[PDB]
Amino acid sequence: LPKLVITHRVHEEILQLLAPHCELITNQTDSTLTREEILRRCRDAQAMMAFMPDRVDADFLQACPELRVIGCALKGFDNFDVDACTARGVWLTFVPDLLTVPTAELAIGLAVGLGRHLRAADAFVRSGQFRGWQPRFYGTGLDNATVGFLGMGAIGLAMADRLQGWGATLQYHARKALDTQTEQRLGLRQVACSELFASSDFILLALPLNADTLHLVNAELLALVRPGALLVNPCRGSVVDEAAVLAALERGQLGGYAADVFEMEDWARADRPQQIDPALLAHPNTLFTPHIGSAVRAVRLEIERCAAQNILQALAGERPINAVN
Amino acid sequence: MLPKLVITHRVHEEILQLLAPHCELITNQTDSTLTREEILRRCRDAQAMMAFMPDRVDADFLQACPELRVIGCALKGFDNFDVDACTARGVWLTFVPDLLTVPTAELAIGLAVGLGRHLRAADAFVRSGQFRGWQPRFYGTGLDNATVGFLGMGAIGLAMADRLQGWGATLQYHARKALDTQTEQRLGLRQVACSELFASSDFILLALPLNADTLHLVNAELLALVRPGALLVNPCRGSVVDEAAVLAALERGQLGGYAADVFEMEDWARADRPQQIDPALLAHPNTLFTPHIGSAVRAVRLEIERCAAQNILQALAGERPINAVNRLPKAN
Ligand SMILES: NC(=O)c1ccc[n+]([C@@H]2O[C@H](COP(=O)([O-])OP(=O)(O)OC[C@H]3O[C@@H](n4cnc5c(N)ncnc54)[C@H](O)[C@@H]3O)[C@@H](O)[C@H]2O)c1
Ligand SMILES: NC(=O)c1ccc[n+]([C@@H]2O[C@H](COP(=O)([O-])OP(=O)(O)OC[C@H]3O[C@@H](n4cnc5c(N)ncnc54)[C@H](O)[C@@H]3O)[C@@H](O)[C@H]2O)c1
Repeated sequence: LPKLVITHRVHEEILQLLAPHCELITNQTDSTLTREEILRRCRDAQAMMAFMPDRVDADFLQACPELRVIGCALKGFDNFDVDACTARGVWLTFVPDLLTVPTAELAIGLAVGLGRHLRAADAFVRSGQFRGWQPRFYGTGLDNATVGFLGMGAIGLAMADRLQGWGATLQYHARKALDTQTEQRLGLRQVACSELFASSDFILLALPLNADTLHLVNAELLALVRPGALLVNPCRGSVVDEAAVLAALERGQLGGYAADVFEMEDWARADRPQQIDPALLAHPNTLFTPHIGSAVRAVRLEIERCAAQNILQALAGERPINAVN
Repeated sequence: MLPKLVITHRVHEEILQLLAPHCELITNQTDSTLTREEILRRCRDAQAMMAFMPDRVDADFLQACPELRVIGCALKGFDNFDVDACTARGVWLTFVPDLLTVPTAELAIGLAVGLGRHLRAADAFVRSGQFRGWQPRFYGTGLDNATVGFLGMGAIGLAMADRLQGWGATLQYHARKALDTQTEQRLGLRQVACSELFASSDFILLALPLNADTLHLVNAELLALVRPGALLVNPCRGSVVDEAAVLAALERGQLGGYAADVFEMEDWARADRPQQIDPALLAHPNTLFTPHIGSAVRAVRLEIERCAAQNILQALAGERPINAVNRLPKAN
């Protein structure tokens, strides 16, 4: 039986699916294992199921000469040397875009949770202090607010779709303009970047991490915001300068920051932060999630099934449906 | 001689200015709620009252305030105000029919997402300093492809259905009256029986007033019907659900979760009301709570106060208040 290494915990159904066809070396824990431990497991493996924290470069592959396929439970290229894969005759597969929708859902949850002070609200009830309706605990809603999107691709559109009927005025800035018919359907108006930060009550980020988008949301752009403005980051940590965000919060100019992603997980950068600043983590005007954008059971199960089906295709000798090479 | 107006809770300065020409104001410009005893004392010789969520007006209250012409409520659900007793005393009762709807609807949906996505525990984890990167954790329930069931389909029910239009869910509802076909078609709403709603829904969103028919409607029997993992969200009134039965359903792991902006302990018109939220519910991990902040948006509260102020002025000027709940004799 061909050997398969699964680097992270999967649903038992996935183990049940693969076991008849593969000898399984599994990691049914919550932990990410060391690169050394992964290399050890994969040395004589014919297949790998890889997840977001996995990094595949030329060196990794050379140390796994029997590898025929890496089935990824993901969609991004950044961690995987596609050209080195083909060069060593290894199939690299990704999943179709099942991640955008749950992320967009979470982003809007984060906007409402941040605007309505949900962390502090829930803490107040849980503590036993609630004795009835009180005239305070004020927040900001979406109705009549201006929502600005920085970027307008897959998640930008998914979020704009889900804000239809919320009574907001939608605006965006993107490197590529939307076609006129989409703009009119969604009620989106294109604005300049400086204008987006100057005039938005909510700023929802919807852009990728590039050399040119690194720290795009910096002290200069944040200095433009309306006092009390809310910033939501479901994209990548490093499109934002987290130091500058924290300073804008402590100044009281930025009203809140919600994030699913953090500068510290963007490993390619030499002087990336090693953690999230404890003072950011302690700030009251925040709401955080541990990169759970696609953390919907049905979605995660389907992603894993896709990866698993792609691995079985490659092992049976055929070209996998979601082969990227 | 200006009519005396008792205002039980703090109001914006701009509302105090609109009323001051026509009324002597007996105010409570603190953050606190006064006792029953204190409110009765201030209203003894009052012509008007602006009441808020903590207020309760029964026959006994009105008997001790015989000069009252109007009670203007800054709320929509007037379950704690005895309408018939007001009418018997020739007192107008007014409410606010629409202004609370939208921020409450926004909140209800934010609660649904927060509850389904394990936001409380997820945030706590990041704040602990222990985040290292993606983990196969916090897998939850999203709206895409879910069955969303509404119990009640009035202003808040409709505002929520509106806000879910691009979310890829299957929307169904139970109400006392069906929506017309055209509205159902436009919003993708399918009418179902109550037990059907409870048996089939991934999310159950309550949008019902508190009355004798809805009192403990969401009871043990209905909760025994839910698909294991089902999420229940209550933005309306605490006592529409039996909190004891809800906790029990969470503890056996059948109900996947309960989110609530409102609590049984607030429903004063009940003789047997719980005096607190059960510490075991408050401590349960599969929850998400907010302290009756449905309409707590400054710009909205100002308009709510204004509506109530305007109704009170209309009554005091001798006309029929536009948002009167009851009807008094008027010269034709
Ligand atoms: N948190 C999560 O779980 C999660 C889930 C899905 C995607 N994401 C992340 O979200 C990001 C965006 O994803 P997507 O699929 O929408 O990307 P996309 O490529 O579909 O769209 C990107 C958009 O950003 C715009 N853009 C690029 N550079 C810009 C710039 N300098 N200024 C303004 N706009 C610019 C583009 O024109 C485009 O409109 C990705 O980096 C992805 O990794 C995160
Ligand atoms: N959390 C908050 O701050 C907040 C804000 C506004 C309203 N509320 C509460 O929410 C309630 C609903 O508000 P609304 O504006 O939608 O009220 P509404 O009167 O506009 O609509 C209530 C709906 O429930 C239906 N209904 C009544 N009894 C029913 C039953 N037994 N079975 C099925 N359906 C029934 C009615 O047919 C009506 O469609 C209010 O009465 C109030 O108690 C809370």
